[PDB]
Formats: sequence, C-alpha cells, structure tokens
Amino acid sequence: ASMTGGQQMGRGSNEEFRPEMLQGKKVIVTGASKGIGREMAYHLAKMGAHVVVTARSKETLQKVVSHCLELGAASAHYIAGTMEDMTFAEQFVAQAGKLMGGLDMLILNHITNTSLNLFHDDIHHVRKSMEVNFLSYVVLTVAALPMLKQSNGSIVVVSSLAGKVAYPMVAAYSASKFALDGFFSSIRKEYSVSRVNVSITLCVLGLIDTETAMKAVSGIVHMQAAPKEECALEIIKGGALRQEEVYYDSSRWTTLLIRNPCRKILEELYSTSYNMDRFI
Amino acid sequence: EFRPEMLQGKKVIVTGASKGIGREMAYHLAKMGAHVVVTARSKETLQKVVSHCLELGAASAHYIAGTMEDMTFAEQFVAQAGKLMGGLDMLILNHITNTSLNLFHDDIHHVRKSMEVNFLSYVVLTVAALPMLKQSNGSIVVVSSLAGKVAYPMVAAYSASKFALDGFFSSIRKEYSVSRVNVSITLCVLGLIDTETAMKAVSGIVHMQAAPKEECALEIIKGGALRQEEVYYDSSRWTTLLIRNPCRKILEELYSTSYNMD
Ligand SMILES: NC(=O)c1ccc[n+]([C@@H]2O[C@H](COP(=O)([O-])OP(=O)(O)OC[C@H]3O[C@@H](n4cnc5c(N)ncnc54)[C@H](OP(=O)(O)O)[C@@H]3O)[C@@H](O)[C@H]2O)c1
Ligand SMILES: NC(=O)c1ccc[n+]([C@@H]2O[C@H](COP(=O)([O-])OP(=O)(O)OC[C@H]3O[C@@H](n4cnc5c(N)ncnc54)[C@H](OP(=O)(O)O)[C@@H]3O)[C@@H](O)[C@H]2O)c1
Ligand SMILES: CO[C@]12C[C@@H]3C[C@H](C1)[C@@](CC(=O)N1CC(O)C1)(c1ccc(F)cc1)[C@@H](C3)C2
Ligand SMILES: CO[C@]12C[C@@H]3C[C@H](C1)[C@@](CC(=O)N1CC(O)C1)(c1ccc(F)cc1)[C@@H](C3)C2
Repeated sequence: ASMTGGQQMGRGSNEEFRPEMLQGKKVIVTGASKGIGREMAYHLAKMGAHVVVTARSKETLQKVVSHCLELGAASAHYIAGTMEDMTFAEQFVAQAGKLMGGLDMLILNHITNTSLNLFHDDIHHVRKSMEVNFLSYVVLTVAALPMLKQSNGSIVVVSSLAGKVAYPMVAAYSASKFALDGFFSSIRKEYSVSRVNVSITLCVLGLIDTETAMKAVSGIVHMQAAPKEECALEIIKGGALRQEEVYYDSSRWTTLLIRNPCRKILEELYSTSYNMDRFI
Repeated sequence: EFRPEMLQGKKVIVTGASKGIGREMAYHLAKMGAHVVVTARSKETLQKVVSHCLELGAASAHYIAGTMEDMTFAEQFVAQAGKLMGGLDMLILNHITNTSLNLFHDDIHHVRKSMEVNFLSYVVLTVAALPMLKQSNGSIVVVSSLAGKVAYPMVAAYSASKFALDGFFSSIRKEYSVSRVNVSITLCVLGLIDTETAMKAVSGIVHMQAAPKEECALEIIKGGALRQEEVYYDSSRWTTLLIRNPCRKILEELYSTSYNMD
C-alpha cells in the first residue's frame, strides 16, 4: 500500500468500465436502505469501495452495512436521518467524509415517498418533493464539493424519464426531477469554464422493479419494469466513466428517442454568446 | 390565426406586471378591451400601469400589490382579482424573484427563494384560479425561458425553477386532457428580451440581438388565446430551429397507452 502507486484510468478508461475503477474509492449512497440505492451499495461493496449509506431507518441501514462488509467492502458505515432536515444533510457529508478520510463519489438517490395521483391541491406534497428530491441534493453537493475538488471526484444524480418528458399523475415528482436537470446541468457548464474537475452524472431511469415502484404502479400504470440490480450497476458505471447522462429503460424505443441532440447543439451555439471572464 | 377580438371583454390576471414583459402584456390586453388585474410588490408602478391600461381602452383595470414569497397573499390575490372581475378567463404567470448572473457556490437561500417565487407561487396561483378557469374553459399562461429547456451557466437556481415549471405544468396538462378539464396550459420559452432588468443584468456579459419586449408580450398573449401548448420567442433563427423537441412528443404519445385513468 505505502510501496504502491499508479492509476486505473488510462487508454479506453473513458469508454470501458472495470469494477477495479471503484476499488478503494470513498462513496456516499443516499436512500440506500432499499431499492436501487441498496443495490448500488452492494455493487460498490463487491468492487472493494469504502461506503457510507444513509436513509431514515437505522435498522434497515444496519442490514445493508453488514451485507456490504460480507461482500468485500473496504469499509462500510451508516448515518441515519431525514433529508427533510437541511442541517442533517449538511452534517451527514462532513461526518461521512471524516469516516472515510475523504470523498470520491456522491450518489444522490433518495426521494420523499410519492404515489400516482392526479394533482388537485396538495401544495404540501409539491413543497416536500422540492425540499427532499431537489433542495437536499443541492445542500449535499455544497457540503461535498471541497472534498470532491480534492479528489477530482464525481456527483451522481438519480433522476427519471419523468425528469425529461411529461407524464400525468406525477406533477410534483416530475417538477422536482426536471429541477435537478436544470440545476446540475447549469453547474456542470460552470465547472467546465472554472476548471473544477468534478463530473456530474444525471441518470434518466424508466420503471425499475423496486418494491416501492411495483406497489405504486399496481392497477394504474401498465409498463415493463427493468431489473434493479442492472439499473444500480449502470448508474455506478456512468459515474465512474464520468458520463454526463445515463439512460436506463426496458424499452429499446425509449433509449432510441430519449436523447436530445438539438439541446446539445443549442448549448454549443450559446457557449460563445456570453462573456464569463468576470466570474472565472 | 389570432384576432385581438379574442381578448375583448376577457377577465385576465397578469403577475409581475409593474414593469418589463408583464407591463407590455397588460398594455396589449388593455388595447384589446380586456378586464385586467395586475400584480407586483410596487404600488406606485402598478398605479401607473393601471392608468395607462385605462387610457389604452381596457374594459376595467385594477391592481393588488404584494409579494409572491407569501403563499397566503398568492392564494387570496386570485380570489380578490376574481371578485373584482366577476370571474377569470386567463391567468398569466410571469413574475420572478430578483436574479443576477453569478456562478453557484453556496447561496442555498437564492435556490430556495427562486423555487418559492418562480415555481411554488405559480402552483398556488393555479390551485386558487382553477375553479373559475374551469367555469370559463379558460387558460393558464406560464412564462418560462430558454434556460427552462437547455442548460446555461450562471443561472443554476433560476434554471432549476424554470425546468420545474415545465415538469409540473406539462404533467397537469396531460391530466387535464384525460380528465376532460377544458383549461389550456401555455408554456412560453423566451430568449433575451430588451427589458430594463435583463439589459442591466447582461451588461458586459451578453451584447447580442435582444428581442423587443412589445412583440414578446403579444406573442405570449396570442399563444394563450390560441391555446397552444408552447410558445417560442427568440431573435436567433437557429434557436427557433433547434428549441423544439419532437422526440419528447413522440415518447409521450407512445406512453399514452400505459395508463388506466378510471
Ligand atoms: N423504481 C423506479 O421505478 C424508479 C424509476 C425512475 C427513477 N427512480 C429514482 O431512483 C431513486 C431510487 O428509487 P427506489 O425505487 O429505489 O426507491 P425506494 O426503494 O423507495 O427507496 C427510497 C430510499 O430513500 C429513503 N428515504 C425515503 N424518504 C427519505 C427521507 N425523507 N430522507 C432520507 N431518505 C429517505 C428510503 O429509506 P427510509 O424510508 O428509511 O428513509 C429508501 O432508502 C429515486 O431517486 C427515484 O426517483 C426510480
Ligand atoms: N427579459 C428577458 O430577457 C427574459 C428572458 C427569458 C425569460 N424571461 C421571463 O419573462 C418574465 C418577465 O421578465 P422581465 O424581464 O419582464 O422582468 P422584470 O421587468 O424585471 O419584471 C419582473 C416583475 O416581477 C415582479 N416581482 C419581483 N419580485 C416579486 C415578488 N417577490 N413578488 C411578486 N412580484 C415580484 C416585479 O415587480 P416588483 O419588483 O415591483 O415586485 C416585476 O413586475 C419572467 O418570468 C422571466 O423569467 C425574461
Ligand atoms: C420510486 O417511486 C415512484 C413512485 C411513483 C411510481 C413510480 C415509482 C414512478 C417511477 C418513475 O419515476 N418513472 C417510470 C416512468 O418511466 C418515470 C413512475 C411510474 C410510472 C410513471 F408513468 C411515472 C412515474 C415514480 C412515481 C416514482
Ligand atoms: C428577467 O431576469 C433575467 C435575470 C438574469 C439575466 C436575464 C434576465 C436572463 C434572461 C433569460 O432567462 N434568458 C436569456 C437566455 O436566452 C434565457 C438570462 C440572461 C442570459 C443567460 F445566459 C441566461 C439567462 C435571466 C437571468 C432572467
């Protein structure tokens, strides 16, 4: 270890993933007691990463930590709390960073509990969705950025197809997912001109076979679900490869149509329409 | 094809109407002979607007001053505006919290305030307005930006709030379609407009072609009156060519046969 040095990232490392890219990496996974988050903790553990998992339930988080250690995690810890509390979110990153002695990857995955319902007057669900699904991600990013700058790290943002296109019955949820794209795609452009070597990966997911999703869709929505294990891995890969966006859906037609080439062209056209020297 | 007659005698709310695009919309509506209720925080600028609206030919013109940071004011404002006009045909959501071009570092207060004013108040105003708009088979007009469709640096909080509007209003538009709620939703995607606020904020940063505020204000009204889902208004021909997302419309139509609704 003290007599060891070098790098895993060389020729083709921006295109071809290897589990060794995560060996010894310091990773935070939010909403990691169940679903996709837990699957990501498990994949990272198998890759020999140091992990700090979070969710509200300490009991479910203990089980994830124990299984992570069994799978071969370099180290595994949990810190339980609610992402409704901006003080907890801020404190959580400092404590997770202290446990690992730094941070390489921040995986933002938690959401507030949501169901399929038509919008009528539930402004409280709209506000809570914005607070938990979006604002806490911004707070976690602010708290994590100094450590990420030090490691030339990665931010992984778990979004949804409902964060790129419109679906009925998910108005509050969809607003919070669209907000993530607007926020994180803007700071990615800022990091580029400011030479902040921190990658940002927005993950656009279709229906995933998590217990929460399968229960919420039941009898309302009839779509093909994709497996949570492969989903979790595809998210990690995108983050390790520093890809701007990850798309994961069971339909081949979705993967074919989801990309927005015109958005990328437009953004390139505007890159020379603004003088930024004053901020850089 | 739009006709100014489409707005004659219509009951319209215009938010952030003390200046810029909002004031220009109030003026166009006044000339078309609509009943208008304008809002912003500045009493003295709203009074001037009301006066000029009356000189232009408005059926009636009123103002109610207050901050859209206050969700209670937003909710009560619609009830009082509706009482003044005896109903509501069009709700024009245009106000934003004061914003400047800056890199994002740690101003969570500006992120939260932008979400509250630019987005959450629009939802509160829509909830308060919907019973009257259902009665008139009315219209909701949402003023967004190109920063609400594509990424730009220095506007992270602002852009997140504009993207949130697209996600929220495009979802409820699908719900209104299947629920047979005859209330149209127009999302307006604007480029640089020659308002005093924008010209002052982009000074030394953006020179470019700034689209005139008067034509902008009319194009928003037209889209709303024509019940168009989206309005695009920019000075660049390349923008109008690339801004549309036909693949998004195709995907949404493909998923349309995946829901029950009953
Ligand atoms: N599954 C799908 O179909 C699907 C589709 C598209 C996108 N996605 C995205 O994928 C991510 C994971 O989804 P999932 O289906 O895996 O969810 P899930 O199985 O329901 O897990 C949600 C996680 O977040 C935690 N959580 C809930 N409320 C919280 C709060 N207030 N504060 C902190 N943590 C909280 C939960 O544990 P506690 O309750 O113990 O806190 C749990 O660990 C989400 O961002 C979701 O939007 C999922
Ligand atoms: N100008 C552009 O280049 C441009 C480009 C794209 C999109 N847009 C969109 O166009 C719309 C109008 O922009 P504009 O350029 O015309 O802006 P503007 O001239 O600065 O006017 C903003 C309006 O909002 C009001 N307002 C500000 N803070 C408020 C608060 N807390 N509560 C209630 N009202 C508040 C202002 O009045 P008070 O200060 O008196 O309250 C004013 O009437 C916005 O939605 C903006 O995003 C503009
Ligand atoms: C994790 O919790 C859930 C709770 C609700 C059901 C389900 C799981 C999901 C998944 C999701 O994000 N997408 C699949 C769509 O492809 C987008 C959904 C399901 C079908 C939709 F049409 C829209 C939204 C949202 C809303 C998030
Ligand atoms: C009304 O207040 C303003 C204050 C700030 C400057 C200016 C006017 C605007 C206008 C705007 O939304 N767009 C023009 C772009 O075409 C989108 C802007 C300017 C240059 C950008 F690169 C991005 C955003 C935002 C942010 C809104």
